[PDB]
Amino acid sequence: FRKMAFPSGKVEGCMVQVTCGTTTLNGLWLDDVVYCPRAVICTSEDMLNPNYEDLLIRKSNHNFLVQAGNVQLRVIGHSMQNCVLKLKVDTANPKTPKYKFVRIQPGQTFSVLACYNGSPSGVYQCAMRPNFTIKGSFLNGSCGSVGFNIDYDCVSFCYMHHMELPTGVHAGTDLEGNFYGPFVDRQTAQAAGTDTTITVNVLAWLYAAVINGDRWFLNRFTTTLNDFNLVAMKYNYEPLTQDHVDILGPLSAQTGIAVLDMCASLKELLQNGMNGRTILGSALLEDEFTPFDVVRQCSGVTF
Amino acid sequence: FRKMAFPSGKVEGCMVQVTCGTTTLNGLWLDDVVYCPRAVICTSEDMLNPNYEDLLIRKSNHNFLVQAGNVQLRVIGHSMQNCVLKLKVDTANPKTPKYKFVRIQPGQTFSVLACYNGSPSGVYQCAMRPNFTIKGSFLNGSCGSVGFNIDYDCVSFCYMHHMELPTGVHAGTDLEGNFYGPFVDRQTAQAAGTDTTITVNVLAWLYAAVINGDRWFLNRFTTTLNDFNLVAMKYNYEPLTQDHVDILGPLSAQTGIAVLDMCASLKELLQNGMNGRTILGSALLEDEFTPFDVVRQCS
Ligand SMILES: *[C@H](O)[C@H](C[C@@H]1CCNC1=O)NC(=O)[C@H](CC(C)C)NC(=O)OCc1ccccc1
Ligand SMILES: *[C@H](O)[C@H](C[C@@H]1CCNC1=O)NC(=O)[C@H](CC(C)C)NC(=O)OCc1ccccc1
Repeated sequence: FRKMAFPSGKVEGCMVQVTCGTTTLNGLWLDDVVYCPRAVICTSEDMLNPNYEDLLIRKSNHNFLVQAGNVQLRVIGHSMQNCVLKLKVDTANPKTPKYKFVRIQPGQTFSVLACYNGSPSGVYQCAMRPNFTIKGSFLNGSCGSVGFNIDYDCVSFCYMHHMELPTGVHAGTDLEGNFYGPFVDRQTAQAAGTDTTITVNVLAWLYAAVINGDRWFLNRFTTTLNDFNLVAMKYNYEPLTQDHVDILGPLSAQTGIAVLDMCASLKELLQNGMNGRTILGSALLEDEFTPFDVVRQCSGVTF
Repeated sequence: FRKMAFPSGKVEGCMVQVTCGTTTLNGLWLDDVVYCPRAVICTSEDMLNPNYEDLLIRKSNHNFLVQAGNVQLRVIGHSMQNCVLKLKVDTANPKTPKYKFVRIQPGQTFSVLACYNGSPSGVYQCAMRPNFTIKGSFLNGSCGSVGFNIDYDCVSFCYMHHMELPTGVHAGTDLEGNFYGPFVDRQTAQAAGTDTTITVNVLAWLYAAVINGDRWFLNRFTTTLNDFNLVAMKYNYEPLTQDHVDILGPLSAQTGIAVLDMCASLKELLQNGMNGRTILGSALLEDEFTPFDVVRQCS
């Protein structure tokens, strides 16, 4: 039960640095376009209440320094799409993988390639919380780092990093520049909603425990989805959607345990204790493994 | 505070598939040599009690099928170095990074690139345990997956995967083919020695907790190095050396908590327990971050 990231090599070949004035951050170079946070056009003075449309009309193509390593890529056009800048460059990235842009749902996991000055530094797995933040690891200069999943030969980009909230958690946009959650890219006071436990992932973890022979928590009872959802909210657990029930299908089939039967078992654990007992050796329930993460580590999918 | 692995791209470019007969595993292609576990030359029957020198002399270059994705590489020589087979191929790998082969010490961490059929599957961070096992995530066909660290531009390869023990932990060799630990590449149940907790790593992690505002376990007390080590050994923790105290220097400087002060806090947790509380979200004392790992992630 390791938190396993996707291999990062296909994304590494797409990272560049983008500088405007003295502000440097990371960009993503796909075909002949570089994507990066529009915050790069701000000075320290602009960050409090930036007027991005006004800041951008005073920039031209030759104000942007795009480098792949120490090699400059000439900028030939620029536009703003929500909170991302799109810089058209004169060279198509020969390392461009097959890719798509996707907007993920809370509870989904993805790998983050943390970068500084356009150089990859580390990779880790994390989950999108129900309050649209991620518990990441990001230092100054990390903006423009991306999150991604790999789906056979296709890289699905789902996150670009923009900010850190005063509570220490992180927020960003999809690759169309739309924020996850109710945040804005300005250095203002912002707070996230209360975090909840990701129920669908806890259920995936319970199925993984059963697959490995740890099944003391199974009981003789079942529940309805509506009854379960109403109880879950009382314990700060996310309600299940119909999509959550369907993505649990394969694990339910593999173990022969119906989804709603597993819900009844989880409902028992919430109302009574765990009695100091453990599941997969842990005293606490894990909620950052999705159903697909469980299948990955029990089957060994490659890319 | 996350377990962060090194970016794997430099190693992905070196991974190939090696097949001998009915056995397929992964190999590492550097310049014009492919390194892989010698177990690839065994049948199911052979694996029970292999005489590797005999099995190797009975093979020719054409019994080895090496595939780099779609392209077959032609084997033009072969030799055995301890538990690793070196296959000479007619083509140099243009994506060979700057690299070195190092043998690591218990307590040190590295990234694993788990591969199947020559294709990368996942990356995660591990520590070499004091009993010379690693707690990995490896399935059938993962042999020849490698462990590595990245220093500036240089890839240091430190581990090649060979086996899973009955307890579910893993064992392998360095890239010179020498096992870590008392294990042999034979299909028999092998036990490892008693494991201990890596004390210097726990302290580094407690410093990371303080950096991130988790402070409940601190106290005003201090201890001596010898008095701490007496308690540590009683609880199956590795003793702390003066070398370890030196290496914790930067975290001590950044937090203003002396190392021996932190030791007094860890001593209390060992004696009293954590009492249902958590540190950095964990209910257990984590020992697979080195001091360098913490420094890397925190500044
Ligand atoms: C971009 O590299 C940077 C990433 C931050 C720096 C520390 N760790 C991170 O994840 N982002 C910013 O500096 C960002 C700038 C735009 C939002 C305009 N601002 C930010 O994260 O401010 C933090 C903050 C703002 C207001 C109150 C409290 C904290
Ligand atoms: C190589 O791909 C494979 C990796 C194993 C398979 C399951 N998980 C892994 O990490 N290694 C072997 O199959 C290895 C071959 C020897 C000749 C080195 N044998 C092995 O790991 O045996 C496990 C075992 C446990 C208990 C009794 C007997 C064998």
